[PDB]
Amino acid sequence: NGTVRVKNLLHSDDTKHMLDAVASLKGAEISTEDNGETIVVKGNGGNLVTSGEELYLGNAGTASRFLTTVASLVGKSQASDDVILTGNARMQERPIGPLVDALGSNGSEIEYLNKQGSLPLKISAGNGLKGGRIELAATISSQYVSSILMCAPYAKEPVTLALVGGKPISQLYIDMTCAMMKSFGIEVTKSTTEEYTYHIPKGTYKNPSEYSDASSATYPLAFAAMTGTSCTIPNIGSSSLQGDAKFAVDVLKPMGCKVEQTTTSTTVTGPPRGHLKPL
Repeated sequence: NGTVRVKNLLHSDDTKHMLDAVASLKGAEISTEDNGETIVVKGNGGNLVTSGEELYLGNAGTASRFLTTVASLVGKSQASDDVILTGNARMQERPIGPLVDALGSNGSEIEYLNKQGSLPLKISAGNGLKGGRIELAATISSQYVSSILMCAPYAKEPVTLALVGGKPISQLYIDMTCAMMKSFGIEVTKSTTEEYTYHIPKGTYKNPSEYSDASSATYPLAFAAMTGTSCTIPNIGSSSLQGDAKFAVDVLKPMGCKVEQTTTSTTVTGPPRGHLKPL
């Protein structure tokens, strides 16, 4: 719910497909401000309906996985009783069966248009998701877990998402999804007895009025150590879900650099040259 001005978006071909797909559903209104730098997203609290136009996703793998679950939330319209998700030849060969399986088990009606098991699919609209317990094999892509997590607050009953049959190998991306959900007002909790079962409350995100890559952000901060200047990265701090956000306090701080780290800002300051401390 509400209008959010999104800043510092990565503009690639894959995120553009996500933009135009999102804007394609009736209910989400996307525009650009500040000469294209800011993306303005006015959500309407999950009240999406079919536009009758298929969602072409190119070969945007992650987008196809996230939007397949979004599509399972969509309501019917005079345009169509279905949402169609398509892509290019390589998309129509990528497997998505683990996600389709889980959604089907939760009441979704999904048909593979041509290649069964490995292709962007079609979803019956007006069903929503039943909620309750949803199992996924722990061995699958974390993107399948993230995809279900983000739409789970919109199920008809609170969701328990249980990862079974082992341990996931990319837990950090599941944690990132969970942390971003919290910033948008929904807190995922974990089972006390199962490390990879997630309890997602039923509710609606509240969009902040405003909302980088920390690994590549290390190079301007590391530049500031070798002449002694000040460089600041304005969207990563201690609260950042990424793993390389600790780089200012863990390695640059014991090197003899004095750090203005807030929860969003990250500013380093170097000593004069020839005085850096060996760790």
